[PDB]
Amino acid sequence: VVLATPIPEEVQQAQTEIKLFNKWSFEEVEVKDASLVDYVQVRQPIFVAHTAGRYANKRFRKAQCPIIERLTNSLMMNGRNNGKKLKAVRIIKHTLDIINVLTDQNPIQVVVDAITNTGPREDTTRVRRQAVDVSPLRRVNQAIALLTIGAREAAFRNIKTIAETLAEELINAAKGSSTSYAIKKKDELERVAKSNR
Amino acid sequence: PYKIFKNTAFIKDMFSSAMEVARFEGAQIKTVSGIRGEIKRALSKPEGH
Amino acid sequence: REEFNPFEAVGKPGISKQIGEEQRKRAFEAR
Amino acid sequence: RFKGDDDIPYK
Amino acid sequence: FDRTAKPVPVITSEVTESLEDMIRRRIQDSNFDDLQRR
Amino acid sequence: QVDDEYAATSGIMDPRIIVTTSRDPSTRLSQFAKEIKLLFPNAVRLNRGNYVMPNLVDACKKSGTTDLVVLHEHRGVPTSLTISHFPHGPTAQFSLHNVVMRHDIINAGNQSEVNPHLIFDNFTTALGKRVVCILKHLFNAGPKKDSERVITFANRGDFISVRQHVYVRTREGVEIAEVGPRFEMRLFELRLGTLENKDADVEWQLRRFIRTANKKDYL
Amino acid sequence: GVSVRDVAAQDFINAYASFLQRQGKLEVPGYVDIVKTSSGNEMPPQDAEGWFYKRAASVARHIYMRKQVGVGKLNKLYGGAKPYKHIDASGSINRKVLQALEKIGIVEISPKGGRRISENGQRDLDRIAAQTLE
Amino acid sequence: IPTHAPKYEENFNPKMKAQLKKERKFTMKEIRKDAK
Amino acid sequence: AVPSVQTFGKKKSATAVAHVKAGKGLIKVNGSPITLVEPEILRFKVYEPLLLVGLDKFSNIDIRVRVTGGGHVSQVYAIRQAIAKGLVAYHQKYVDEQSKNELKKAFTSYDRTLLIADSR
Amino acid sequence: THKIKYVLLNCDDHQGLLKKMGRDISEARPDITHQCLLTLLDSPINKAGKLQVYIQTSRGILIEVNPTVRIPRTFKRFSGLMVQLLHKLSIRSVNSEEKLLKVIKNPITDHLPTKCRKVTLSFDAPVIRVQDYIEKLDDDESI
Amino acid sequence: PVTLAKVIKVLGRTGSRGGVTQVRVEFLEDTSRTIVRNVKGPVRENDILVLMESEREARRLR
Amino acid sequence: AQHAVILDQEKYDRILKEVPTYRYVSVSVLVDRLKIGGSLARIALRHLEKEGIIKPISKHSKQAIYTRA
Amino acid sequence: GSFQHILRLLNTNVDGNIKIVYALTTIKGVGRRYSNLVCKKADVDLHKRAGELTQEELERIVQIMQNPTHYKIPAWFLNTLANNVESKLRDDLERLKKIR
RNA sequence: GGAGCCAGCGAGUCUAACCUUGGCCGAGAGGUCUUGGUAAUCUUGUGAAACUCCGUCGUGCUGGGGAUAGAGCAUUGUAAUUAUUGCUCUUCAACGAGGAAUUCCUAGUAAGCGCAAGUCAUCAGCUUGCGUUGAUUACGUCCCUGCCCUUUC
Ligand SMILES: [Mg+2]
Ligand SMILES: [Mg+2]
Ligand SMILES: [Mg+2]
Ligand SMILES: [Mg+2]
Repeated sequence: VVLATPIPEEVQQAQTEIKLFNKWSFEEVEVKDASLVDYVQVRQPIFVAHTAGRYANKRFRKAQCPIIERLTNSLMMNGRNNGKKLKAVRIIKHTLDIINVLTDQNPIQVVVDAITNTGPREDTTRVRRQAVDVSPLRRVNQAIALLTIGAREAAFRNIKTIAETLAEELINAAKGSSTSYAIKKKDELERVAKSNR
Repeated sequence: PYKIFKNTAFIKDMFSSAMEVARFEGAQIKTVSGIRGEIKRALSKPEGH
Repeated sequence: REEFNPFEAVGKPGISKQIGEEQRKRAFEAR
Repeated sequence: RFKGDDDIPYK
Repeated sequence: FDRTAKPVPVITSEVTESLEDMIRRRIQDSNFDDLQRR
Repeated sequence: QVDDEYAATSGIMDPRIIVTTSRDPSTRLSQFAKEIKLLFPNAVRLNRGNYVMPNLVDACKKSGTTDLVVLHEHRGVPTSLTISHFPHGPTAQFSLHNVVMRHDIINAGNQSEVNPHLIFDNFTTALGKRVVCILKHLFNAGPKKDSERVITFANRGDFISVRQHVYVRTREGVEIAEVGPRFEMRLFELRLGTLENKDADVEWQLRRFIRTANKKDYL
Repeated sequence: GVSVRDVAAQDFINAYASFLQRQGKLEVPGYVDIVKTSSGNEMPPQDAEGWFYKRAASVARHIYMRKQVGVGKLNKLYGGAKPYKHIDASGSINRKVLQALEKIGIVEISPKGGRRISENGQRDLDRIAAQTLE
Repeated sequence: IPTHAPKYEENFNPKMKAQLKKERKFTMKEIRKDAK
Repeated sequence: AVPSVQTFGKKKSATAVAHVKAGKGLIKVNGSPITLVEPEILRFKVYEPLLLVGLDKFSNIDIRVRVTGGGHVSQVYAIRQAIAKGLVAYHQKYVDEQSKNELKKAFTSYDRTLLIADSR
Repeated sequence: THKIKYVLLNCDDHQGLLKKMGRDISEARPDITHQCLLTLLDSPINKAGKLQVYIQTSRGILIEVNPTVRIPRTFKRFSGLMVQLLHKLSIRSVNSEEKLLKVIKNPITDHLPTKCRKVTLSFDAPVIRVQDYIEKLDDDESI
Repeated sequence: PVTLAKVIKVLGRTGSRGGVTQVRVEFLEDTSRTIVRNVKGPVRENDILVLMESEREARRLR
Repeated sequence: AQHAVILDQEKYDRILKEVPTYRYVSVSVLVDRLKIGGSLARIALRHLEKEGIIKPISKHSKQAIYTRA
Repeated sequence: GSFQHILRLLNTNVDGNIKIVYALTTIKGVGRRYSNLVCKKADVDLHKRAGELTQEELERIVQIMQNPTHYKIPAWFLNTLANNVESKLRDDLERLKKIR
């Protein structure tokens, strides 16, 4: 394609198909756990996370929001970062690149796998304490929160930047290894619920 | 006066310290021109303003 | 009457003005 | 170096 | 030195006593000046 | 007699009120808004972050609201209270003195939110009657005869003392317990229009530099 | 039809500053090493050798964008926060930059005020844009 | 293990210029109440 | 005269005026090529209609966008919305209506904010 | 602590003041805490770096005791330290490198090790041999 | 192993504690078998939950 | 912590030998594993890139990512 | 030669590992900007650490800070009552008490 | 440290000296010579900030922190070596996320960021307005607490 205003080749390669940051495909990503299928949304591809959509209007409008945008929103936190979504999307871009580097698997699949794995399946409520089941929406929300907070606390006072620590945390959550903070908290919660079962 | 904002203004040489201002807040004052006013509040810095 | 008047449940310190104005009120009477 | 029953300094 | 504006009134115990005497005295005969449905 | 602006709906349509604050309110002002909501039975507190006066009034007028209450502060000390009546005013501004919040009381308890009885006293002048009419119509009409809650506005030298009391009818007397807050509100400006319209005609304003201001009465 | 506006800002500025430094005809004041460029700045430029050339390139490019620009507006544009209340930049540096640029003939004194991009400077900036584009 | 002595005051007080400033605040407040 | 259409896109205080005329696929924003938009990370947000609808429809037109007001993100949104609405208007005026319907279907399926303004 | 200056309340030194407070003065003896801290701190295991001391004040205040600390053995300067600790919330070393005594947020569990065995001293409970008990407990865990 | 159960009815007026909802779920493995469970998060019908235990019967949690 | 501030010969050899092995290469990785200063890591990463030992994936001023060639 | 982990300049110990500017800032009377100007006049590369310095560089910096004017350091760049007030306050307090 | 770089609400000089573009001088602050504007017209696109890109630094109470203090260069009066508001350098403290407890908060909302006016109440690094970036979670329940409504039972 030739235009009076020159356009890069990658732009027509994206014209062929929509890819996140023009580098990742949404075609092959699948949620393995059936229960989480209709709360982790990856079917609609997006070039960039930033959407400025309305998802707080209705109770379950959040489910339709793309998972990557939810992760970016959860990344920007703690006051000193509030209002800075551009940095959040930049850090997520770097994190996806790091994920692809460490493991050749598609990074979006890694994110989905980490979210699925770290979701708490059973928790406790006060009555003493008694064990109760968790709605999948709460599973997704708690998974995102735990992943993000673990990644943040890892690099709070360390040379590691947010991109590398977040990538490592997602990796370890995806593999299911206990190294990931979120997996530790999930296992602790399930154990506590089992005790009060 | 030395600093003026429409009705509001800052005055100097009435008082040597803000302590003197404190005793005279709400005091009725006027210009030679006859414009009336009030001592609103002592400025912390400088003393007397 | 007094018990159910926390402003004069009990009020937090420094909320009232009575002890100040009253004490000076006696002084103004003396002058 | 404090040792045994030696007490912390008194000023 | 002259004052320009009325001073802020102070809530002394006597003022509260007078006002509450008024409130009680009003409620004794049920003298309420309240809005009535048309 | 009821004012022309309120005469059409006087006693017909229950007032709808929105209580709000200035941009970036302090915690105390946010607290102070809360009891003002609790003060008026039909009030709703609205967070004003970045809202615009043309936008706020236009949205409120669309929703069918009756009155809008906005609060100003100075270092967490409530300072002013402005009441604007829709759809075309009037707008009354007040200054709050010696404000005493219920948060200042330990173990205070919860309020009762029945339609309260209203007490207006020492309002004699024509301007005073206007103030009564404006304040009178914030509340719901036809309070129950056994309604246990009474709100009093006492005019003392142009300073309207505001208190909130709950009573009980005993065999030999009635005993009232104030619930708070305590604050004195003085009218200092009144416009024939919404608070947004800065150009609305001023029905009345407080002259403070006139020589008789120190001894002058208005209400 | 290459123009300055067809090239990325950072690329054009860096390349054009390099071109000035190689050219060696740009007068640089003797105090460049001892100035902070602004009151808000805490310490002076790190790139002592070439920062003046880079500022010259930036000023030239803005003058290309905007037909007439003066010292005060350059001061505001190159100013930053020191509460912090957006202190303006140093006027002496901007004035010396303008004087040096009009010495080169890149810019020149504007009627109606300010400086206009000189036609010689016009073709020059288009040229450096051209080499950058490859 | 290392041993370090604790640092503390024999009598705890919760320089003179600050003490001067504190009195100014007290005197200012008292003067304010009298004037009103 | 040369066929041309004009559209206005808006978000917050940012307002973008887009002129779309017959041409040779020349797209410019604030007088600059679309490829130099900043911030770079949101550049693809500007590219959205271009890559969604395909560059072939653009090769026969020139597009000029002027943006004022608001912040960078709001300006980006104004640009993308103005581009989309200008293309729809041009295909309405000087092209058959089936193409207009397909364009509108594509844009609405992807993101409705491209066409309908979102006033907060 | 209570202002008279702030002084640690004592069973013998102060009797009228605690009566005004309405607290039973029998349970107003910080020397028992003093004596324990002395023996715990002076025990060889503390010198070996295998012991940390936690203090749950009757009011609910939880205090961190760094093993490196050296509390005074005189009861008066013992009290002078804790009035400083209770009000300042922490104590700094003479060399100013580490906070020996620090107040910490309740509950105790979050500060305790992930794998730990918990026991109390109970006169009514069965009598055991400490040496055998610790031996039969695992190694990675803590007591 | 964890079972999967789809919500078929969101029960109301259960006296359940705030933040917990008593629901009826049908096991995916056997549609006929139905069990009452208690959920901690926002829950709606046609949603699938993971049951760690398929034997316990839900009881009001005050 | 005492991070090496100067590139001495055995560290220079250590960088060249090991950095091909790491799948993921960045400033933090060099600091953590080789115990070298951050500034040297940035210089080394620019250095290693010129010989082609490491290939760039993305270049951002604050964060740089690299892989074995 | 061997990197100098520690150095003695102007009767002050400076760590080798720190940069020249931020190592010399430790010297009393020497700030970040003053050290930077001294380094520039000394023609010493700022990117170098303190230990990489040669002896001629060190003595050049020495003669720099001891002789700033001689090397064209800018002049603008280079470097009871309370008791009476207390007594007046006491007198005022006493008078106010006398009124009160 | 450089480079990129975008708002809105407003204010502004007659028998005066207000907003001030542009030119020159000054490291800066500021000075100086002119100029447009009684104002949708000139200051002003108020080229605001935060924010983005490229670089230095690098887990070290460190290039974080700027309290306290010293020395100078200027403005304002006024005639004192008096203060006043700015800039330059040096000095470089506590502070390593904060107990018991406690307050508020549901969408352009919490939160971050600056610009403007001090227009009879209040406000002077405080009030109000304006604009920029912009979230997590809930949006279900009377189980606990509290407040109501109905039984013209
Ligand atoms: Mg806020
Ligand atoms: Mg405010
Ligand atoms: Mg602010
Ligand atoms: Mg609700």
